[PDB]
Amino acid sequence: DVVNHNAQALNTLVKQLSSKFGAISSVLNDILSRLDPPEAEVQIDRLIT
Amino acid sequence: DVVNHNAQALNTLVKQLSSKFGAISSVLNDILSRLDPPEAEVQIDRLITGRLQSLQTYVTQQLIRAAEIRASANLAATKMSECVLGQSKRVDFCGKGYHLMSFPQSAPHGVVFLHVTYVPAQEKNFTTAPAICHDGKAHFPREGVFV
Amino acid sequence: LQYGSFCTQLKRALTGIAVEQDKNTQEVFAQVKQIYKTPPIKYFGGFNFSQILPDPSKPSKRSPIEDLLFNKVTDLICAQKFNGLTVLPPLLTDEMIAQYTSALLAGTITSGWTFGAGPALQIPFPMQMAYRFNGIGVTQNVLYENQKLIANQFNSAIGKIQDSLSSTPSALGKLQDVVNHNAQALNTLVKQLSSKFGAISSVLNDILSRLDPPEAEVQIDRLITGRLQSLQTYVTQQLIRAAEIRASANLAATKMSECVLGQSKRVDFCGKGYHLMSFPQSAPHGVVFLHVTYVPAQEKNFTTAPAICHDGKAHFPREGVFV
Amino acid sequence: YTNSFTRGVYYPDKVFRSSVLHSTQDLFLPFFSNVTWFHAPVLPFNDGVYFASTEKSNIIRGWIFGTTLDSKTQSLLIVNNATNVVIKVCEFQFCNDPFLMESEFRVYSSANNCTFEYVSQPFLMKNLREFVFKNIDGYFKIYSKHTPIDLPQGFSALEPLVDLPIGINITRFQTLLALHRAAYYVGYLQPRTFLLKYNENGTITDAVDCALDPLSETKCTLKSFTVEKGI
Amino acid sequence: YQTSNFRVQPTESIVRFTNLCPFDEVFNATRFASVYAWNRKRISNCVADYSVLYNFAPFFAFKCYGVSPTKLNDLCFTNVYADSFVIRGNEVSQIAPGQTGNIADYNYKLPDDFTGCVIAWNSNKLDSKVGGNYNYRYRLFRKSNLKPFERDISTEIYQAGNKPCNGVAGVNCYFPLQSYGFRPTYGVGHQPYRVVVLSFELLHAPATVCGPKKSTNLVKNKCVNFNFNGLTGTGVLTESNKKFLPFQQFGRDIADTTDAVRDPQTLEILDITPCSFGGVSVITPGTNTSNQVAVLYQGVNCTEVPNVFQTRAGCLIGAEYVNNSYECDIPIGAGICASYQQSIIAYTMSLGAENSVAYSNNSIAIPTNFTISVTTEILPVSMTKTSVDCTMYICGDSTECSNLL
Ligand SMILES: *[C@@H]1O[C@H](CO)[C@@H](O)[C@H](O)[C@H]1NC(C)=O
Ligand SMILES: *[C@@H]1O[C@H](CO)[C@@H](O)[C@H](O)[C@H]1NC(C)=O
Ligand SMILES: *[C@@H]1O[C@H](CO)[C@@H](O)[C@H](O)[C@H]1NC(C)=O
Ligand SMILES: *[C@@H]1O[C@H](CO)[C@@H](O)[C@H](O)[C@H]1NC(C)=O
Ligand SMILES: *[C@@H]1O[C@H](CO)[C@@H](O)[C@H](O)[C@H]1NC(C)=O
Ligand SMILES: *[C@@H]1O[C@H](CO)[C@@H](O)[C@H](O)[C@H]1NC(C)=O
Repeated sequence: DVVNHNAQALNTLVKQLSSKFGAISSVLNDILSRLDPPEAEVQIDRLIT
Repeated sequence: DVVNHNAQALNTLVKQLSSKFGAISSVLNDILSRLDPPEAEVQIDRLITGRLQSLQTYVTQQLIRAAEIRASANLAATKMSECVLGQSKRVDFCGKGYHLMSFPQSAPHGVVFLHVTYVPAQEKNFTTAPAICHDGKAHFPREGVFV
Repeated sequence: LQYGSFCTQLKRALTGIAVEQDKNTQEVFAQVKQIYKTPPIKYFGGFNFSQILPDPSKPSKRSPIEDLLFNKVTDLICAQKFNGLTVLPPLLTDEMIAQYTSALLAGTITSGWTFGAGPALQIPFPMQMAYRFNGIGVTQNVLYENQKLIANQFNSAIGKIQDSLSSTPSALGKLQDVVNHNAQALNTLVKQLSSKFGAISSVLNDILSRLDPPEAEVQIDRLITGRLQSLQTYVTQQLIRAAEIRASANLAATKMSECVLGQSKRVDFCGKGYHLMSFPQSAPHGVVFLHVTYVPAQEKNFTTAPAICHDGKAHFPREGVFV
Repeated sequence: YTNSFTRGVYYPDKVFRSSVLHSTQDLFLPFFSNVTWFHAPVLPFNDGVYFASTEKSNIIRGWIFGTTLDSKTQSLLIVNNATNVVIKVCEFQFCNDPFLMESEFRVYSSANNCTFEYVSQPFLMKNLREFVFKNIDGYFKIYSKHTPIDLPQGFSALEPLVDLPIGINITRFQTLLALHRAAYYVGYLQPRTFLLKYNENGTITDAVDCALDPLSETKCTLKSFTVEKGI
Repeated sequence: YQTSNFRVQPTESIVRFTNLCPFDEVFNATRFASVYAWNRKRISNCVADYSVLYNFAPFFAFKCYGVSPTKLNDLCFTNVYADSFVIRGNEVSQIAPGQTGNIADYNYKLPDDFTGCVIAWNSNKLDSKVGGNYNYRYRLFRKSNLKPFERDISTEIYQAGNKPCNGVAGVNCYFPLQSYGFRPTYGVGHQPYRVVVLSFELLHAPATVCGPKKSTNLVKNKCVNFNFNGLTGTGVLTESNKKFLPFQQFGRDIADTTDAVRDPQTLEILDITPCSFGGVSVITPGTNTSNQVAVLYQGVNCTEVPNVFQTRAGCLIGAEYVNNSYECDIPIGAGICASYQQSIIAYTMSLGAENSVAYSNNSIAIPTNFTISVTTEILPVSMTKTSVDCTMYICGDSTECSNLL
């Protein structure tokens, strides 16, 4: 389990990158395109937090 | 102290639900009624973040306390194996003095050890020597001391 | 005010850590009931303890080795003070700790292992050393017939310790690392106050004097959130580090009980070799043990047998070996 | 051609600091750089200019900064006449090879509206004169330093001298003396990150580039001028 | 017990800070440039009031972003810019930081991080010709988007198709610069407006444009609020021996906290130090035993507080020091403890009773009897086991927030 408990943990980390966290999308480029620079900042801050 | 700490933590967790976390109100239905669906989301998300953060802190503190309790339990098991099931020579491990025996008793969430030890008393002064010369030979005590 | 009760929890956690720190020191040093004193005449059969006994001339009343240790281990303070961070003094001063260690040394020199189990009973020091030789499996006459050689070896070995510490500067790395870790954490905390966290500025006065209250509130919120996060992180790291120091202090207390107040049969617990005795010394935020052990040398080859046959009977050695 | 060892360091901000290691990001002259030892043609103005000279008797007087150096486009001029600093910004038409009891003085081809004519105490006056010129944020900033002693291998920061809110665009520049082709160096500035040491007083005793070589990067990361054995 | 903090309070106010600064000629200008070529004027080195220009009251819209309009007279700025032009009221919404607009993209771009104020007043009578004023003209097309705070004057023929014209114009080639339809018949939104924006900076340079405030005399050695040139703060102001160079204005420690300042009126350097403060602890025996207390001011000199004993831990009030020595009862710190003996006393704790052993060359001590003793030891073994329902705790019974979760 010492092995397992590590291999599991990293997996969840790399999965949290696919979570929207209350933004329109989880993809930075997709948000950067479809929105104006003043608007994109709040979405980016949500993702960053 | 263990009971007091756990009760305090649970009470703090419960009381944290009545804090607004920078929203108009803490009651969900008030936000549901007082606002349109498009607007309610931000106000709701504030509460979500606050309550999630409080839960995370509670769990982390519990992990640290559990590690401390595990250390204590390992010490207790070692004392059970070495003071009760045997006779120890380690100084001050099983009571104060020369260890003779121990008796366990159960208590809520823990254990009590009764250590039975031997203590010298009523000492007296004597003159001593390292060895005895007799017939041109040096004599040493087999197990004791010359007085 | 309407952000929770986080301040109370943080204050309580820090208070608990602070109290645990004094309990740690009490466990290690306050192990003796009475304050023992050494006799005016310092003759112990040729053994010389001048390097570890208190020095009357110096005002601190510390032994030479303790002076070297204190010199070896070493305004930003005002900036931290001006932002609500304070450092509390420890309960036991350095003189009290040095007095405790001098009491332990006097007790073990004049009484053997007796003072740790009851009343202290006196015994001549070479006779105590003969008991300790019996403790590891050597007979008494080995000590009594080599007293001068053994005393000279002990004196030379004690003499080399001061040089060994003085030359090498990396010996005391553990004690220094503790201090550096604490100072680094405090420094990061105080330096974190200059982050915008998305606001227009990182000064409360500017935001207040520049905006109306309805627009100032949203700017205040960001700063509050960021600073609260920083405090929480700091407290969590302190809790973990204190959990580590407690384990170290428990180990030190056990070593004081078993190596100084007695003679230990556990292999490699009190030094390398067959344990004879140990002496404590105090250092800033820690303790230093000197372990005195016995090491065999100059071996030789022999032919051996398990038993001896005589008159149709088998003989076995009572406590030795046939060569 | 020659090498700028450790030169072109100035005070980035007008605030006091003492006994402190401070890290900044700014336009700078990278250490051990290729600089041109002119011994005499327009010279480009890219982001900034580091000028140094050791000439005596004030042979060199001033400089000309302009986007296109035509009467149609605004330009700059600076003159040091051993009496005062005559700065001007007016649309001039320049000679092909401009220069200066020579009772008569040369006149430029044309003049126009003069937007700013600051005048003050003259700049100039075995010794080295170093000047850093930068033009950003609608401001033209000038630094200077004069040191008694070939670029010597040492450290001497430059104190700010003036800032002009002219807010124009410059691309090219030249110097003002008899150019019938006097020894002066020219170097250029680039974005860099530096680590500066302030002593007990306000002086900058030493500095370190953060991208010269891996050892310098280590010195940056550790934030010290000494490194112990390790990885 | 630790209860609260103590803080010294300020007793006064100190402020430090001439020719008037003209705006009327800027606002009351005979003619205003076009939108595509917008006039810009630099304002500096003059004290100005924003209320006198707020007395004319021709304005229709006031929008301050970085600052609040009410506090404008209270702030000191540097490098003031005023950008002025004329445009009809139809496009007023197009001028805002990070705002999409035809003139915003193609005539005058405002950065989204703008710090300043935008105002516009309707001088319809003065600026609308009855026969049509086509002098004001705006660019309509260009190959690329305009950068913020950039003015473009070159108006070439714009190719609007495959057809190469090169001064031919016609179809697929329209000249960008086009004039307004200035009809007095045209209603609100199509009548002229004189629009000016004011751009400032905050704290990157020493102050030049200060508002209408009056300075006072300075004080020393007293905790007092100070407002040096807009630098607000609180503390004791002391003389300074810092070697400030003539261009240097402030100072700063390792923690980036202001440590000195120069008076705007008198050129001299002053140090700053916040007034004293600290924590407060209350020492009490049991409530049932008595009701007296003692108070400890942690890390504070006794001279700075409104029996008094000084300790390396702080100032102690309400306890009498004694020369005896006992075992510790209530730990104060640094070797000092406190106890109750119809009064509260403080003393230095004692390590223990003193004993001397009779060491000798040939003397031994042997026990002649013994004692059997029993001792207790208590060890916790387990904890309480708890479980939680995440969704029910966070969200309760609302299904809306479950999806958010
Ligand atoms: C042994 O003799 C010394 C000599 O003064 C005395 O102090 C000590 O009390 C004696 N021991 C006992 C147990 O009486
Ligand atoms: C014992 O004998 C062996 C073989 O003769 C030799 O290798 C070894 O060194 C000897 N031991 C000693 C202590 O001389
Ligand atoms: C500087 O540049 C010139 C031309 O690019 C070159 O010849 C010279 O070697 C360079 N100096 C160096 C590399 O030190
Ligand atoms: C810094 O100033 C002090 C002021 O007395 C002076 O003694 C010292 O030499 C100065 N150090 C320099 C200029 O490096
Ligand atoms: C501050 O306390 C010290 C002793 O700690 C004392 O000598 C001094 O007079 C006190 N007051 C001042 C102003 O330093
Ligand atoms: C023990 O013997 C030594 C040398 O024989 C002597 O110097 C010392 O005084 C003696 N201790 C006594 C008499 O207590």
